[PDB]
Amino acid sequence: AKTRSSRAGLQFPVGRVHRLLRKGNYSERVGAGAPVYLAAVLEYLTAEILELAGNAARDNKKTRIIPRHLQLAIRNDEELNKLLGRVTIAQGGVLPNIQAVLLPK
Amino acid sequence: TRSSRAGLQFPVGRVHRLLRKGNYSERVGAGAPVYLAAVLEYLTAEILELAGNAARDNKKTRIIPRHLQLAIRNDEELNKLLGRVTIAQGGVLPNIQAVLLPK
Amino acid sequence: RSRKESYSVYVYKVLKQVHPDTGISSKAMGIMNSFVNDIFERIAGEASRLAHYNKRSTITSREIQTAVRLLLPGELAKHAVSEGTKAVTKYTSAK
Amino acid sequence: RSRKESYSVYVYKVLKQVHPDTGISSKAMGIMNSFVNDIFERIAGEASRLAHYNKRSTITSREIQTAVRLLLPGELAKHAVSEGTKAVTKYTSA
Amino acid sequence: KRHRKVLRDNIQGITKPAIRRLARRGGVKRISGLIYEETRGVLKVFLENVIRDAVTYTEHAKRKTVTAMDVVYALKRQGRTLYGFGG
Amino acid sequence: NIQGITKPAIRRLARRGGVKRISGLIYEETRGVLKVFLENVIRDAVTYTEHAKRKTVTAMDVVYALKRQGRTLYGFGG
Amino acid sequence: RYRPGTVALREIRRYQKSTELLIRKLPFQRLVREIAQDFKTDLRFQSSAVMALQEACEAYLVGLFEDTNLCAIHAKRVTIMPKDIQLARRIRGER
Amino acid sequence: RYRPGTVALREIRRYQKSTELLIRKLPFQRLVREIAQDFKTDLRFQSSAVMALQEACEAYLVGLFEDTNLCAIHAKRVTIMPKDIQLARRIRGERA
DNA sequence: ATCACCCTAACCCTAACCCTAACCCTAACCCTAACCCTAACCCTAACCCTAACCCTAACCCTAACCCTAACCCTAACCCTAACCCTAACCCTAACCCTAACCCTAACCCTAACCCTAACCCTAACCCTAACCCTAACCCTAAGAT
DNA sequence: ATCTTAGGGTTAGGGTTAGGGTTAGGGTTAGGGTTAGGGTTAGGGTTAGGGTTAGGGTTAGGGTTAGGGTTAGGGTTAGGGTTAGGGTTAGGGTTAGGGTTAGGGTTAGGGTTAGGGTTAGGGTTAGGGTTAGGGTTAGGGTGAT
Ligand SMILES: [Mn+2]
Ligand SMILES: [Mn+2]
Ligand SMILES: [Mn+2]
Ligand SMILES: [Mn+2]
Repeated sequence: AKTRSSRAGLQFPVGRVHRLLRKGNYSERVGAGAPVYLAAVLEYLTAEILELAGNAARDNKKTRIIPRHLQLAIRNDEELNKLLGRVTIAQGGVLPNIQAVLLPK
Repeated sequence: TRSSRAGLQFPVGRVHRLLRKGNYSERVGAGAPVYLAAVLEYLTAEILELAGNAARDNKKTRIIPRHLQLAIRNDEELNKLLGRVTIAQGGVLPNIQAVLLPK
Repeated sequence: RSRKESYSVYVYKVLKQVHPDTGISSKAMGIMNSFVNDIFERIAGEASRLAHYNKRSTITSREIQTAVRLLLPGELAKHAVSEGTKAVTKYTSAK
Repeated sequence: RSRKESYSVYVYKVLKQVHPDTGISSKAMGIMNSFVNDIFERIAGEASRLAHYNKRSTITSREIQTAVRLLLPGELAKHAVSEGTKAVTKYTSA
Repeated sequence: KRHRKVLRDNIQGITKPAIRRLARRGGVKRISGLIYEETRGVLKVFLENVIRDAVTYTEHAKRKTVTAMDVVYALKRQGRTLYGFGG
Repeated sequence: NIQGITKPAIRRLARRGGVKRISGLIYEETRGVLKVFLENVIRDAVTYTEHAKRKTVTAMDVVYALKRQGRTLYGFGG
Repeated sequence: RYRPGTVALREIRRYQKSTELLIRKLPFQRLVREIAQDFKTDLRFQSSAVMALQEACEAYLVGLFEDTNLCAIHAKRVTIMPKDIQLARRIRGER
Repeated sequence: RYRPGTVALREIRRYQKSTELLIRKLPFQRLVREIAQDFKTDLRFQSSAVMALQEACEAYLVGLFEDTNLCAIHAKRVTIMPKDIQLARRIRGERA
């Protein structure tokens, strides 16, 4: 192996993450393991989002993930909905939900 | 002192040390701690003013947290600035909803 | 033990200046110190981001300025910007 | 002009590992990059404060881990800490 | 090379049908007549707050042009973090 | 111990909240809401205590937890 | 002729199922320049800066109409009133 | 004998003009240690750490009873119900 | 509870536009060596937490009573949905130009590094006035005649 | 409203605690002077926003019928509220132990600095597929007979 991402078994860039931490004004020094752990967490969460969104793309009969799919995936997972609870997905739309009280008799 | 040079009670010296130590930027301007110490001192003066007045109103000489609370929540702008803050031992402002008031 | 900082000395000075015949409780001073620290962080952090956004390596009075404009209220920001500009000008006058 | 960074290359890689027959729109990728940047700053900032509170100059994997523990939902945090500890261990091996 | 047009009463551009559509996505079955002017009041406050902060950023940058990032930075400040327009 | 936060202690909190009349189901609901509030704050405080490699939960750990929860407290150290 | 509430329920399903912006783009861009210019003159807007604002506004408003409807339903009503928008904004801490 | 709603209005005035804590300190400290042990065993608490928590709880709860009452009044009621606490918590974004 | 008609969903394919695989070249990450201050060990002070005792007394709970608020049902009005059509004004693809942004070359002063120096502020003590605690007092509505 | 009734703020007395005036010296901040680069200069490219022309068709504005939901009423049930008196449990008052947090010193090594090296990925162009938009298709559920 040669990239730091290769050594940690990650798709996400350990190299970049380290640079962004140092150049981001977070602390005097950055540990060797910190960008590795962070790149890993960022990669895990993007895999989790892409998983549910790709699944929603597949239901809406589409081949490509559009923001609607990311919205349906986010707002249908309890934990992603909490994590992104005060975030707006541009072109996401809403989840379909009519209040049962409004429904006809 | 730098506080003497800027005509401030608040510490320009300390503010400068806390800014570079605090991991906000690689460098800090000569004017930044002066301007900040000034703003911090102004806001301290604004609170102490209204609170001291509320302490005066309560037949009291010493400002207690209740006074700070009455001063904060009675000013529209301090209430906004400290809207998601809790003054320990502050209590609430007296307010009964008119709908609840007797006939 | 180990040294503990505080804005106690200054809050008392500013108090002596506004209400020369008024005092402050241990807890009320606690709240005053908590207040100074919160607003210090609020402004310092906003200024930290401003410099960063604009690819500028230093926090200047200009970063403090617009942070105050962003964080302070309609009229408090008006007076805080005045008191700040006043302090800097006076400081630049005195070497 | 001046060069612009992105997580585009990696988001596409992580998409192909997960759903190898699914694509991503220009805007959906925009949202993905916005997502990576938000969580990077949420974790990096929390870790920045942790090191600060504890009078430490460095942000280590230990600061990243408790930041994750603080910011992530129970089970996402559980897996992210696993995923992270795994990467560090593998890195220390290589 | 010369003078622009005066801008006035543009909140009336947010029409009753456009406000209905927003209420329908919000899952609203029936809308009072007073809602339309009230939504206009609330929308104006929302924009004043966001644009004020965005323009404060534009100004700090020593720019005349309000960028997507200035709007993005303003919304994050307002606690209304937006995905898709950079950042 | 959740039943330690009594019906009269809960009524007092509703009076400061300016409540004229209280339903019977309110007491068990306030109990539910208070437990969630404490779980959330103490969880985060203990996470800080743990990071510090400490056994003792300090005022600051509670202060840091509240700031995170967006319920900043004035008067306990930070 | 459809019964009152039928086209209404159909409309909810229509717009809930989509993402397209619901305010017209030019009327909205005018409101933006109006409000902006009447805070600072000679301002320019990147096309996307306005789009970012419109996305934000509509997301805000739709989520407000959600809480508003919850308030109208709370009061055993079906139709939203200003007092519902007001209560949602009060509890939201917008005041 | 006072009319229904008189001692109640008097109580609001009493506690509204007061700052003292309304939950008893020892029952509260027990709840804190209980919840904490369910998180990490053999934990210690600084006296002030518990006080910081109590101040936080009571401040939270009183402000919740404010929004709750606003909801009760909205529904043309005088008396607070679980559905009011629930709506306050939903709009506050604590609940779904 | 049957039939009519408006709707969306969904088939067809033609249609364009945006995706993603190609190119390559620029620029960031990577390797290496010597660098140092941090954070690691170590011992062990002096802090404060928990643990266990007592005394009522402020405070909680059960179980006295009846007030009036919440809820259902009804039937009053009238607010607000649904539908039609005319004409504005938005959307559309164009056109153009110049202010506005920002690259990237040159320069200097601002900012940080260092050390030692005065000088401010913390930790500590101790006094005393402000505030607290109690009992008697007038004001002030509260509920029933 | 006018009659008795409670209670809470008011006055004054004299106790207790913790504000704030005070001591010293520790460590912070300041004035010395060197060093380096970030950021202020003026300049040009060059992107791109604002303004204009153009058209046509969606989308809006406005008034019209009437459903049907909103809100007044009265009249039912019971749920919380006042008050009371027994009595659990809370709050200080005041002990001791010893695990805990941690000051502080010694030392190693992780994290930084450096410039050359090269590989990854940003920005370029471009062929083809996924999506879009216009044509009818049938069933679907709606609301009048
Ligand atoms: Mn009806
Ligand atoms: Mn009952
Ligand atoms: Mn190394
Ligand atoms: Mn690319």
